[PDB]
Amino acid sequence: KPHRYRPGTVALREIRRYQKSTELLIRKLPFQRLVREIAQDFKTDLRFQSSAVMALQEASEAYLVGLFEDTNLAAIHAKRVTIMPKDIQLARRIRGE
Amino acid sequence: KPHRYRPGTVALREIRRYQKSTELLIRKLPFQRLVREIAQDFKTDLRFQSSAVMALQEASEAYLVGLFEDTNLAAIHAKRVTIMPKDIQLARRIRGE
Amino acid sequence: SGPPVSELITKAVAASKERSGVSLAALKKALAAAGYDVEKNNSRIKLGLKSLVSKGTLVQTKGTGASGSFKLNKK
Amino acid sequence: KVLRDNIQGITKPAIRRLARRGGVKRISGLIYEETRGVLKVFLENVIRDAVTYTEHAKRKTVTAMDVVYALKRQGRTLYGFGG
Amino acid sequence: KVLRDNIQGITKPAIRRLARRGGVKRISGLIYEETRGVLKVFLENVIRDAVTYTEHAKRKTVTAMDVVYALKRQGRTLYGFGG
Amino acid sequence: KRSRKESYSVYVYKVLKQVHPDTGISSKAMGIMNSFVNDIFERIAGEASRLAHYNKRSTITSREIQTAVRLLLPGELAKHAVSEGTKAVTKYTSA
Amino acid sequence: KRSRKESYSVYVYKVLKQVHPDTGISSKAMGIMNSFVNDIFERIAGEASRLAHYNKRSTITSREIQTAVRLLLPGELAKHAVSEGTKAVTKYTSA
Amino acid sequence: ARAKAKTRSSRAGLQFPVGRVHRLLRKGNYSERVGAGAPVYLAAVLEYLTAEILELAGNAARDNKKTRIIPRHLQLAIRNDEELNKLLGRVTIAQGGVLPNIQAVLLPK
Amino acid sequence: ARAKAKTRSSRAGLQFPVGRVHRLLRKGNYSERVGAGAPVYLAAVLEYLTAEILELAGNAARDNKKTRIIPRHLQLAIRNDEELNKLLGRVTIAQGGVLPNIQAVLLPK
DNA sequence: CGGCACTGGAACAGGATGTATATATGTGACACGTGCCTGGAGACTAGGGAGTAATCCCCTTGGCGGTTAAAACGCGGGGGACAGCGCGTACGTGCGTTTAAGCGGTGCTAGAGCTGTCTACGACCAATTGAGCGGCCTCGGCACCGGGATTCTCCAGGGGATCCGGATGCTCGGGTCCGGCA
DNA sequence: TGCCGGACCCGAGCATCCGGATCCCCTGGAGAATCCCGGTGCCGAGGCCGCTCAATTGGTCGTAGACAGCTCTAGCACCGCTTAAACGCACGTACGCGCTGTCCCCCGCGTTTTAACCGCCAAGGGGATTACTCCCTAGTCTCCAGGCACGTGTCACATATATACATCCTGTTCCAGTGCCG
Repeated sequence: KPHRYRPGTVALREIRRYQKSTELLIRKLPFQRLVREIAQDFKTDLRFQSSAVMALQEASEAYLVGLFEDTNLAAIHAKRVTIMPKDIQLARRIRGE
Repeated sequence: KPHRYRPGTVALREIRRYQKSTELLIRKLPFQRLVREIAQDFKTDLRFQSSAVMALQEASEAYLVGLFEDTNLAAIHAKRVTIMPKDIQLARRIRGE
Repeated sequence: SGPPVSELITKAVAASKERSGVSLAALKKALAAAGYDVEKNNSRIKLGLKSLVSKGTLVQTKGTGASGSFKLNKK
Repeated sequence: KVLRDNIQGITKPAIRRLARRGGVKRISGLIYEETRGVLKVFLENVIRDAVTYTEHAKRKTVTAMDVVYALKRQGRTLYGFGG
Repeated sequence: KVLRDNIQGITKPAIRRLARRGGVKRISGLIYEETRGVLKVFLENVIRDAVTYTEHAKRKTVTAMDVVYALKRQGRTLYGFGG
Repeated sequence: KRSRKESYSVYVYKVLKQVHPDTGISSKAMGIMNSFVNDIFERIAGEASRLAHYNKRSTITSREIQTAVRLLLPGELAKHAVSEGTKAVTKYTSA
Repeated sequence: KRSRKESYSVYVYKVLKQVHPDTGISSKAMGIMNSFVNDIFERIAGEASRLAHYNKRSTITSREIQTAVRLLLPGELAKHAVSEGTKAVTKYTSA
Repeated sequence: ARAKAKTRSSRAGLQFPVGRVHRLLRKGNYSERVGAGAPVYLAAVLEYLTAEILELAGNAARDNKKTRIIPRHLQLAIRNDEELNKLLGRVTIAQGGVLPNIQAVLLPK
Repeated sequence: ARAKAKTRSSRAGLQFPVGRVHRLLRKGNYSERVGAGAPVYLAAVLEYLTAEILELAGNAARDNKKTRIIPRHLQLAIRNDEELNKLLGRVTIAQGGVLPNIQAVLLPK
């Protein structure tokens, strides 16, 4: 047969890979487009320093992966390996958001 | 047959009663005993405003109450009603503590 | 009217004859497909299957009590 | 002169009273001493800086205003004791 | 110029990459849209305040130092962007 | 006698009789209010201080304070506060 | 004509060569270090300003920073920083 | 020969002492110069928030038939108002208690 | 005529510019006067913390076998020091990444 | 009951693939030399913020008795936590496929950023006063107390329902009714 | 006028229908806890008065910042490629999910204890206050030297690519339990 790795092996390998790596994961251009879109909601005629945009990307990704680890340990407490957004809402509300 | 309530219902009435009431629930004299016990570990022969100790109390059981709603949310979210220390440990981690 | 629950559970267990015994969920689905008030007689059919286990007409395959699987007797 | 055990003066009826005010219904038996230790940790966290306050304020009496500072640098802002 | 649907500018496999970096093993399909809403709330907050900065700075270009202000006023402090 | 201790209890009690002519106050609630107003005063003045740092400006204007109001206040609180302070600034300008 | 901007990256580099002469550094890492310096500076400065404001103090001495750091620093770091700053201020005082 | 001294609070027609708060700003080690209208504006918005919180607290006290405000109704006002609660999430109240919050999953059959 | 210009950092044996520190204090408006030993003590404890964190960064970099330290070395240095994690828990780091941390429940068997 | 065929169940070999390494090659951003100047530093003066002496009083801590409601232990039992079984779906993984971000180049400009001006507005000081603060008083709302109204909550028990077993009666076959037959 | 077989009416079989045993279900009995209504006595809150000290007016004056103008820079916009990832779907499986069996732990109700609280009282420890006087540091003058800008070059490091091992999963062999016959 052609080989197929059993589920979880590949996922844990990418966990090791991206805990090893440091770089941004979302493509920068659609994120930038989203930044422009959100800033347009407040005021038109706005330009953007790129350093601001990468700062937003890094801060947002760090915020997300932090709450990912939080919901991860929450689902570990909840005896599951599959995350559901009820865990996310609980983490936000207990965290205070 | 003597009167006896089923379990939890009196606890529910206690929950309601205590959620209306605002008073301190610990006997305060052991609380100053603890305050002076811990205080002499940093510097001995410190005197205390009673109002200082009351502020310490209000902050203390306020933090404990908020921790307790978080603990209850943890106990429910793992499909239960009874608290265990793993709720407390998870709450301490997700609170950044 | 219909027969007592022993009749229904006996055809529930004898409908398929899987290699392992019929599970409680599968026999519940079989009685639902054939047509019976599983909603209200659930305690009734649980005590009935407990009775047929105690009579030795039916033998529990894997679990104990209502859990596990159930199959017909040896002969 | 010294103090040795007042943490067991934290009565488990008081703990369960806070649990009911905290909304906890059913409580394990092992909860009490661990919450005692946790709140005790919180107590040293406050009173260490409170001791530092009274030392820098050059006093031997602890006042509620230093308590206000000690709660507030962790952002536990309590009203009615400042003044 | 005019942009409409950058809600899906975050792709699902990007979220899966973040979740593997976030240590998540099994991901529901319901996760991505809820996380999209959460990140929208967070960016609306910080970018609204960044706009407040830049209009207070009377500029038509934002700076990353405004972003430094936007991260610091809840203590999400980031280093290396002109700070 | 003792030294004078300044309080907002007179001013807040005036505001109280403006909005609720009927009700009384407790001293504990008033200490809560004073701790409140001093806290939020040093809050808003602190962010104004950082704005003075970031703008490299020696003199504090109302403009910086309205900006700091959009920093602190949640939403319609901020817009209404901006409106009320705007009218108060106008009639103060006309004395 | 460019406006000279003050940064501590040369001081960070010399500190690094003090602790590790063999070790280099990236420019963004030096930006992180300067951000750290400014961050701890503003923390300790605001805290010292508040402690001056509490005890009606208008002159800041190293005693107040020693108090404020032993507040902000837990564990052995506070004791060691107090000791090292004590030697530095002491032999400065002799100087 | 000096004219009659009005107060800056009277010039704004307001309750809070402009001179007191402006003095607080000047001796707060915040700036050497402070514009004239900024303490007036700050007193105005402090008046706004004070009247808002006091009005809601008085309404809450009227709900429980007491004409003297207590910290319990202060807690009820601050926590039932999401802008006020979000504004003061990190804020502790003495003898205010908590909002009565019962989980429906805790309720019996 | 006049004495040799001699730096206060050298007098305190230090590296960080104590004159710049004291000037930024004066422009920081923290007090209307500042004692002489205060910016010295500030500078000194800053080299103390800087030496500690750069020691940790050097440990990480020699563990990561790279000569020039990078923000990943900074992250790996700081986040295994839990004492700094009480000190700097609310701090995010550009391109630092995260600690590799896989739980045993994720591990099979 | 035993014994062997049948079946499950564990250990191991082995391959494929990612994981980790060794070295060859630009590389550009680290890294380090210099021009200058403007902030750092040396000295003088002011003059005052602050360190300490004295006080006193007052607020903090301890002690004594009593009491009582809180607290602590026994029982105990049921209900929730956990164990276990079984299943069905929803990603995991593993291919093809579309696109789209990205990189690199070009051309533009708004607008940030630096500098002269001036000018108006805030800081600082003499006069002063009136509003704000401290103490007291009086009171009226409010907390504790007492009694009944009310409403929830838990079990007792009769009714619905159902099922194994006797009753029963109609059905299913044989001594007695019934008529031809000797 | 008795005799013998045919048919039927009487006994048997067995199904069948409830008789009573038993399990669940809905509503009332009971109990009690809790809200609502005054009564009482009380104690802090609001009002007032007297007294102070800082807001205020008035003036000056200097400098902070707003504007005018010039410059020049990264952002912005377009575009041409251009592979990395996005998408998408399809089988597969394993993990949530949900039901149930069991068990003992902790809510509830009691008895027993006990120390918290009141409250009453003294002692005295130190905080808080005014004042005095001076050490030091802000402000000013004049002068200099390392930091920033900038230039310049060059090795730590990514990438590439070819080897070498780890490991993950899965087929395969040895071996014990069960099932059905000897």
